[PDB]
Amino acid sequence: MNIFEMLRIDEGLRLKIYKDTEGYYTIGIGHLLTKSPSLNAAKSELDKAIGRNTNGVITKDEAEKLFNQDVDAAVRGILRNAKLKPVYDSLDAVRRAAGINMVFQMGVTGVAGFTNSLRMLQQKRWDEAAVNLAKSRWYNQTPNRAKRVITTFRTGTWDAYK
Ligand SMILES: [Cl-]
Ligand SMILES: [Cl-]
Repeated sequence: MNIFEMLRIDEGLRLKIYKDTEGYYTIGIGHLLTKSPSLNAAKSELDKAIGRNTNGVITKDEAEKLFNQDVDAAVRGILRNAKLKPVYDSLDAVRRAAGINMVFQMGVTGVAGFTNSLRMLQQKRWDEAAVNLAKSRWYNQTPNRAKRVITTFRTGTWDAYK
């Protein structure tokens, strides 16, 4: 198990544009295209990301390429953030993956204002972090996935993923 399989499990794989849990146009492995409600705007974003006139459908390879880029970007957002980085560097590999997942899902901004959680993780107070992270919209909106992520942080193992 690793970050890629992990997210492949949480996000699934779809080759035609679809709406994510928030109702935003997405494609591939959780690749967000746009927050706007216009299908054509999404199609425009897609073509631009792929480099060709796609008509809203892409290939597996193409999905995989976006994915790669996206993981990469998430790590990099982490490393460039002053609040996150320190936390990240303090963690073990398995938990790092948990942190990436979250950033992938909600953005830097997103995970960066979980200050208290951050503090607790930095301290390696896992059970406590786990309760704090659950007091969130995130958890209430996507409970099965948040649970997986939180037990990851809590246990440092991949048991939630099998
Ligand atoms: Cl892109
Ligand atoms: Cl969920």
